[PDB]
Amino acid sequence: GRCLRNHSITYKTPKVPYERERFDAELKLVGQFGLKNKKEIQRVHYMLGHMRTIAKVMLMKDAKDPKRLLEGAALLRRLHNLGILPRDQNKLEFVLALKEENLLERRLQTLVYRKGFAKSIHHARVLIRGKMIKVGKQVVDVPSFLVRVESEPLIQLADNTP
Amino acid sequence: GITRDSRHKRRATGGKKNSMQKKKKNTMGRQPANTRLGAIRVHDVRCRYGIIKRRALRLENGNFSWASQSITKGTKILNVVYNASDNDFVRTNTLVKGAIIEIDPAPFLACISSRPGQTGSVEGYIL
Amino acid sequence: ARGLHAARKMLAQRRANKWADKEWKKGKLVTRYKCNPLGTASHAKGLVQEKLGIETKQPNSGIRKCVRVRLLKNGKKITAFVPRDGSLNYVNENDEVLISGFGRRG
Amino acid sequence: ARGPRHHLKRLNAPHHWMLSKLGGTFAPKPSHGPHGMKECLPLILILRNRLNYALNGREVTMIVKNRTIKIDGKIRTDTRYPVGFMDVLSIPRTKENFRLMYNTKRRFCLVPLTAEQAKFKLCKIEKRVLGTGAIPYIVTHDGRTIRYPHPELQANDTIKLNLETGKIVDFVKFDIGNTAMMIGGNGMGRVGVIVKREVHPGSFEIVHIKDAKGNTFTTRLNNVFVIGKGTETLVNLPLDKGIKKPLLQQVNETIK
Amino acid sequence: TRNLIVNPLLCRKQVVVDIYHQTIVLNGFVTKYGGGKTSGFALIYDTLSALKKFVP
RNA sequence: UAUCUGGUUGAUCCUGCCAGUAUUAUAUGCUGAUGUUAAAGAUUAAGCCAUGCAUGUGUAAGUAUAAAGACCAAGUAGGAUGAAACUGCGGACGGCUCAUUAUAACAGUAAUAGUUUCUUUGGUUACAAGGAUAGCUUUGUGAAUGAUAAAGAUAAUACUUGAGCAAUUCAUUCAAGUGAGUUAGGAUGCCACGACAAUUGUAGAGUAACCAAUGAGAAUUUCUGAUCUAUCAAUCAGUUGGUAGUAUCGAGGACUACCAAGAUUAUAACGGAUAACGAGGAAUUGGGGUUCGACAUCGGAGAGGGAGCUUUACAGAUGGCUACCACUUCUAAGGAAGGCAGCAGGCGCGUAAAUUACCCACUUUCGAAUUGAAGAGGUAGUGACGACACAUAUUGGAGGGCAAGUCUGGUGCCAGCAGCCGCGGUAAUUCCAGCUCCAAUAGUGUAUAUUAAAGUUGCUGUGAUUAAAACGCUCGUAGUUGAAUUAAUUACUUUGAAUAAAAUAAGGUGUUUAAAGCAAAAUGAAUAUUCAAGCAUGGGACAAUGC
Repeated sequence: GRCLRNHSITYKTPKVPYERERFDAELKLVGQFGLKNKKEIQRVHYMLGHMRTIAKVMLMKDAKDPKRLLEGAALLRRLHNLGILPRDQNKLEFVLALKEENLLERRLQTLVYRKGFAKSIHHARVLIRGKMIKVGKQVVDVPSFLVRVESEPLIQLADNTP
Repeated sequence: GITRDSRHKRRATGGKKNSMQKKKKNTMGRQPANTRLGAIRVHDVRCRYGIIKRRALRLENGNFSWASQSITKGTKILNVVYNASDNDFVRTNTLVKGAIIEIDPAPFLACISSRPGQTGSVEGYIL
Repeated sequence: ARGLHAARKMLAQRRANKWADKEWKKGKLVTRYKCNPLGTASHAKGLVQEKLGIETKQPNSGIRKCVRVRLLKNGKKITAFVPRDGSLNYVNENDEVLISGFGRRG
Repeated sequence: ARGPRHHLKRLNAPHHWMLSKLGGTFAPKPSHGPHGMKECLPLILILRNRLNYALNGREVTMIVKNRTIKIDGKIRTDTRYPVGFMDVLSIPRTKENFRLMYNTKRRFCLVPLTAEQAKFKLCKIEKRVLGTGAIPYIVTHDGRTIRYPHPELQANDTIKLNLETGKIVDFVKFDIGNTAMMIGGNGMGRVGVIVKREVHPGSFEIVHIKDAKGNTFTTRLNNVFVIGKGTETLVNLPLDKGIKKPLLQQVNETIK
Repeated sequence: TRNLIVNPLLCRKQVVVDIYHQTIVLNGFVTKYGGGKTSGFALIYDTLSALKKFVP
């Protein structure tokens, strides 16, 4: 090793570089959210696969397993307040059933769309990047902000940002 | 310098070892001082950790002891007679432990039971 | 050799049978630093002495421009291709030339 | 390594020193004294992390050398004095006193010691040997060598020590009816009652300790620091009362 | 504002300042992203006797 | 994501390889709006080096008339302070590199009842003798080094004398913790060393030995564990064991003298290779695994090459010395010292890698000690090695693999393209070009290499009639495997004990998100370990050891 500070990757390119079925199925999602490139498709995919691993690994063990009680509940607990999983779904099996549209729907470009500020999802990029949007008490210029459940009634416009 | 490590020896299989490092001070060695018969002359050596060793070069008087009478008085060493290790030590009259020597019991065959090269003096008992 | 205590032969058999691998043996024998002009080096630097025209193989029909290059490390003579069209005019003699393989590995 | 080392690397320090990984290149190596390398907390750590009086080590030197801190009955003026077990601490300038006790969360905790109760500090005997001239004596867990103790006092007992007088008050034997604070590995930081001891001649003696609530754990004999007799505690226990919570109410409560 | 604690041994007080736009020594003066709100860490040493000796 | 596709034929089904593909690290072509983070002369030369720095240190308590003290303040034992110099401590820490090294070192583990300091901590044991020495004054030499002699003086917490038991050797004996001791310990008799500075501030302690902690420390040592090779089958003579001595801090063939022939080996001894420092770990994996680890941290070794020593608590020291081998410097030609595998920088080597900057303010070390020093450390500059967030632009290609043109000019098996099949001999979907769009995007191709693909190295897991491949056949040692049956170890199996951190998985925490960090608005994850060994324990079905 060289450096004491840690680093990590967020997106991995697909194994097959060319598929006619994997471009429309991406533009149908890229055009739905008005993203910039194809990284966020993989970045959301990488995040979903990350949490899918723990649930799949934990599901193999019995209910009385101590790690299932501790790590399994802590996985749902984080998944609950993040807004990915509705509160009424409280089983480890529902984590695998989650798709990539759930995490994409919690992006700030999608939350401000449903609040009534940007008519088009492409127009919301300027508002978030221009610092017109404040989440409670802090200005935000990162469109990929995944809000929590408590902050859903808390996104609103700022007050004459510089 | 003299060293006391096993790095220069051979394994139990006859395999000659290979050198990885040079000689180290932690395994020092020093030449023997064959304590002969002559005027009292003792050199004090500066050992490791600052301790001092009395290296006897030539002694004549030893504090022999008698176990059957419980008396410990000095007596003059006459000559080295018998040694259990080397008969050539007799000719040089080297004073080492276990060397059967003869004395005249003026204040009273003796075997040296000390380390003149370390303690710096000759002591024994009565055979 | 399937027995529980029969791990001595299965390791011995795998050791001996691995040497038949044409590629694994190539990267372990002491010939890359001896027979391969490049060795582990990615590229090589040398000088241009003689220019060749290598006629294409039987299915094709043409003359491929080529040069003869002597390295600065080994001193052996090797043949290099011209990556583009009309590049023999640009190439010269006694100038720094970089040589790095082809599509196929060595 | 031509001789003893003088620098301690940041990452080689004991993990229970709370030291960060990006704080600096080196960690303050405790000087030699009564407590071991991994059995002690440096005085600089106490006054910079546990107490937050000094922002950095520049101001740590301007405090200890001012004869402001008294360790046990005497007073020490070493910036890296090895402060180990519950030996008392006194800072009369700020009218606050502490104690270096363990805890269940694998650390050193500073329980509050009142002025009256800082005058004593229990010590665990490590060995009893009879020196030359028929003058027997004992050595405690801080290396303290004292004069003639009770002839009944054995090697693995605990004594009630005084600071101003430096005398013995009470001694508790090591039996099947005492309470101990653990100072070792898995169980260190726990309080319980010795219920059973099993002795293996070859390697180790193993004891069984049962908590107040009924939890039972096991540890080595070197780790048994007797704190009292008959479910009685002679010192003020830490905030969590030395009891072991089996993680059931650790993650859950920290959310709220 | 924020937190006000007094050092009983170093004869000073530690405070956390927050800008909403000789005896005071100001360090840590940095602002947020894009400017505007600014913070810092003001230290006050009151009497000059302690300040002249409790300083690098 | 437990994944394949093009290529032998007129066509089909196979074995089988080549090519394609994705990822990691090395160099380079094109391009490069930013902010966070960040490797960087390791591979080839542990090759050679100009220059500048990297270990120095002073309080009221070691010694100070400096003719220094009108620079704070006067001064009758020397006022506060005080450069120097004597003395004390340190440069055996730290930083750098990976040449040697194949049961060697190293990792876990047990021992030191076979050794042990330094520093630190607890406890114990004459109203004051003496010389000389620097700093101080005076004479010089030579080009000189941190060069140098004589003379006149002058002090000690420098060197000795001197007064009020502890520990060491031998011979005998009495004998209680510990699993374990003629053991701690006591007593008897000589032998040796034999003290608690002939010590210090007017105002803020030190010394000499000894017992014990330090310290799981250092060092020796026990058990297990390491890549390929039989075109390496036999290897060793201080070698294996014993006795006595020697040396060491200490056991010990570590060394010497005498006696015996013993020690290892197909379970691979001995020897050979390395582009071999070992580990925590990294890259990639459905599982199993393969490769890498000079380099953050720990352990080992070295300072161009060996060798021998001084100081001391620790050095076989090299930013110490001495001799030789090979280099290099000034020169007054007589002579002198030097070792950048420390920090910047230079030559050479190369595919291969940055400023001859500032500061001890962060972390820590050393010191006579709050203050001095630190090319450690921090800051600053280059930096498309990489990782994170985010503006409005290039590369490769457009036959199949593989997304993208049944467009237009020439060339005429020529130039050329082409990773594989292939396209080009006059109507080219591939050449050189004009227009258009396909993939990615501050990234994008190439060359080399590890990994997956590869069930093309097989334990999981292959094939052997005909594709490669059952010895001509039988006997046979080592090795492997071995029918049913019973109402002291080992292996197996289950729990624990203890086990460096960092790293992997993570528990929480709006660095605004994210990479990150362990921080903040008291918490440190129980953090899960740890392959292979070692200890304890519940069980005895399947197993081996002879009765």
